[PDB]
Amino acid sequence: KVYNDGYDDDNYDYIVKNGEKWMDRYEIDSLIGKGSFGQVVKAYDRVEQEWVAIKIIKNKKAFLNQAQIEVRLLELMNKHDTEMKYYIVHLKRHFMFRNHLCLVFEMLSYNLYDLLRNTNFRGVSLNLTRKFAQQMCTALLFLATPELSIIHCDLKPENILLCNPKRSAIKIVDFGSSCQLGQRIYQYIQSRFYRSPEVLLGMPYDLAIDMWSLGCILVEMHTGEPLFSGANEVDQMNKIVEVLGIPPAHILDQAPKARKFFEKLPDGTWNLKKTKDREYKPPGTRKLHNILGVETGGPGGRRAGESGHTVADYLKFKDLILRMLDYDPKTRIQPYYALQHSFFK
Ligand SMILES: CCN1CCN(Cc2ccc(Nc3ncc(F)c(-c4cc(F)c5nc(C)n(C(C)C)c5c4)n3)nc2)CC1
Repeated sequence: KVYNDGYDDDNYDYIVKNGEKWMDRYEIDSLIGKGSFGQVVKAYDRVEQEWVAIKIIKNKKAFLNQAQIEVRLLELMNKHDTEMKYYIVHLKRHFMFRNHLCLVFEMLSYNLYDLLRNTNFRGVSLNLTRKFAQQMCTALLFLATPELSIIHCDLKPENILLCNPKRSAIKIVDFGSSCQLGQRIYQYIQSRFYRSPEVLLGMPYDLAIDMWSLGCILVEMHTGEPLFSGANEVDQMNKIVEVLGIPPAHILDQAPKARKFFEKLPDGTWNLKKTKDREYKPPGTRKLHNILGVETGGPGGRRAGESGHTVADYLKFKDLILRMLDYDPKTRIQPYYALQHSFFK
């Protein structure tokens, strides 16, 4: 039995062959990534003499349709970013090849997990975190351009790639999960560790959900470890609550899924639910002040007396993160204002 004249496996994926040449132009090197959508391969573009990443979408209508939306968002961004100055990997071109949609990007070689793994998950410096944070806030600034109003919806270390000159810069990839404000209203979205309270609570959401993800990611960049590593949605919300306390009553009163996590008392206040069975630190007592080590030399005490890691520096970082982790999406800090924060001065 053959699929797509022998080009596909039994799962609608193009059968990648190291060394194959596509259209006398792309010399396929190796598989670099894979997922439900298809595959990403490393290839050498002989015409432009440069390494590229090619995202090969499955020969399957559902994934083709998803990726056609992705292409339209990338092309929209290209129309607003002729200088490629916003830390988003640029779509160079797209084409159909043997019944697969192919998106071609400049080739980057590492993600943020790779960088953290090289620190043995001890985290990078506050100085490097500051540079990456400014770059990510600049990307979010661009996405909130009114005509764009793009919600990435899947910010996580795997979708943040490193630029080849090392410690210079990161760039965002994977807009296959993204939508525009008021175009898709899917409810179980974001990667769980980076999932905002509004999404957990089943409430309406906007571009502020990406700023929540970014706050979580920035803490993880500096500490080496995920801030909120929930094994399921209840564990996820409970780990958020350990750090930030019970969400405001005016939010829980409007939340479809409030009762998945909390119970309203006759007093009108909200508490965590309890179970006949896990055990959590009391609400708000796992202080970000101590996660970051503001007064104790940073994470693990490893930054004691290091330039750019003074108590004053840590207090500005802590303040920015808490502004990104505001429970209220209407008052959570927005990209332009984050970029004006004293942490970046
Ligand atoms: C077990 C981990 N293995 C080995 C380590 N490896 C890290 C890694 C990841 C990516 C690259 N290279 C690269 N360069 C430019 C690009 F634009 C994309 C790109 C574009 C897209 F549109 C994507 N859409 C999705 C879903 N992905 C995912 C693959 C992130 C996209 C990636 N990728 N190099 C290394 C991961 C796999």
